[PDB]
Amino acid sequence: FLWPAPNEEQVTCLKMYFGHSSFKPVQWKVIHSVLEERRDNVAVMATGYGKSLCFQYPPVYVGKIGLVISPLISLMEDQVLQLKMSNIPACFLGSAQSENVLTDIKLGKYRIVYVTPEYCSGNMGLLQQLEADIGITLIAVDEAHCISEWGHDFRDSFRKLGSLKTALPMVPIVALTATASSSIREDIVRCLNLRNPQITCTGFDRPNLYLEVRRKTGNILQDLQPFLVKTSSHWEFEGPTIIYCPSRKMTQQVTGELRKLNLSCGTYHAGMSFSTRKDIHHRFVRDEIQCVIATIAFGMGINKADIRQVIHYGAPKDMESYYQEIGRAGRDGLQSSCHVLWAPADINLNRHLLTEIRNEKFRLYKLKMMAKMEKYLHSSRCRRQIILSHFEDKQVQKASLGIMGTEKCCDNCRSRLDH
Ligand SMILES: *[C@@H](CS(C)(=O)=O)[C@@H](NC(=O)c1cnc(C(C)(F)F)nc1Oc1ccccc1)C1CC1
Ligand SMILES: Nc1ncnc2c1ncn2[C@@H]1O[C@H](COP(=O)(O)OP(=O)(O)O)[C@@H](O)[C@H]1O
Ligand code: NA
Ligand SMILES: [Zn+2]
Repeated sequence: FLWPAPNEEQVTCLKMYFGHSSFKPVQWKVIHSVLEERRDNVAVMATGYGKSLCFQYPPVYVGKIGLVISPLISLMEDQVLQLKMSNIPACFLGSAQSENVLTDIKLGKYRIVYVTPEYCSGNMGLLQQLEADIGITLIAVDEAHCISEWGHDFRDSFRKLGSLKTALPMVPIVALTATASSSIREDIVRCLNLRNPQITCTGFDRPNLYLEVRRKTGNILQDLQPFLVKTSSHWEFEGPTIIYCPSRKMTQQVTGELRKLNLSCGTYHAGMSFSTRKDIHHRFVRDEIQCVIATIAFGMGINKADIRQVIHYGAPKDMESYYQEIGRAGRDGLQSSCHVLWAPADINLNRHLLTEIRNEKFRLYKLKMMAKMEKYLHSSRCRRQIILSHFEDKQVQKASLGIMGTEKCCDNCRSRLDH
């Protein structure tokens, strides 16, 4: 149940352009705030939990323009393709765009326009014309935590986006961050000059993720044996699989062992060229590769709808990273599994890489997130209950209540059902 209720036209539009029958409560909280109150928002949201509807839906519903600012060009191009397949006109606007498309943007032919921050600052006159002639429903600043010098993903062009509010005072900004850090949120608010923004978060309503934690020996094939099946003289996983490793070195070691089994896999980390990463990601989406072994940072992400298995090979960096990374599994809604294989000696459990972080408020935050991860690894409680417990106030959705306690929820619920 949603308050205030979406009207029938809003629901029909949701069905027709996004294929969803109802809004998630937090999606509606952002959407309604933008449409009715023209309110700035800081949306603490992760891919895989329903992030994109919050900024793609409003311009589609009113038939106007939504501007999405992001530094991740390849991801923006993929979104343009997906939107066009869902019959939503969208484009990437850059220096190379044809005048026919640029005039089409001015005529309001496109609902969603993706731009880089750097383009955005050099063409503010264009944005004001768009607002005057057509109306900008919202500006979404994706990867907004890149504004912060200490957030390990600093991109200085984001700090120029303070000009948006001055040029377009009546246009709400939705700043999307995948960290709940208060110091980063406060910097986002002040740098962008947001006004009394609404703060929201995705939660953990992902009932199709089975969660398991088990101890790791550190012998790679022994640890990976339960996930591997030999079929016709060939080793394979049961389905498309991501293995997240804490270090690039571990990613290469794991990949090396799997290649000796003639397994179809690819590595994915920030040391690789962009062109090679793009190829690996495309091959995984098209099922030419079965397993990606990744060390995720800097807004690298793996976007594939039918990821059946996620394996954290070693303790995750912290509780937010873990939440981000399991969220990438099972986006088609079918059953998926997320396993953590960990050991006390794991480097993310022996982090002096925090004892070196410069910013004091941020270091306290990361220490807190690491403590949460450690408590989770050691717990006998329902893993889903633990994750949800970190969203103190937040309502638990019915589907999550229904899965908890059953054999498909987590390893600890399964153990309870056995005895
Ligand atoms: C917003 C959610 S709420 C309960 O409505 O205030 C809030 N988020 C969190 O407190 C929060 C806590 N813990 C975790 C996690 C997964 F690390 F355990 N996530 C989390 O949140 C998010 C963090 C990253 C991405 C999405 C959500 C904000 C502080 C106000
Ligand atoms: N309003 C909704 N109703 C039902 N399921 C939803 C809704 N919004 C998102 N989802 C589901 O949540 C998951 C995450 O959304 P998805 O579109 O894959 O990515 P993103 O989080 O980047 O928007 C998917 O499984 C998707 O089907
Ligand atoms: Na659906
Ligand atoms: Zn459980």
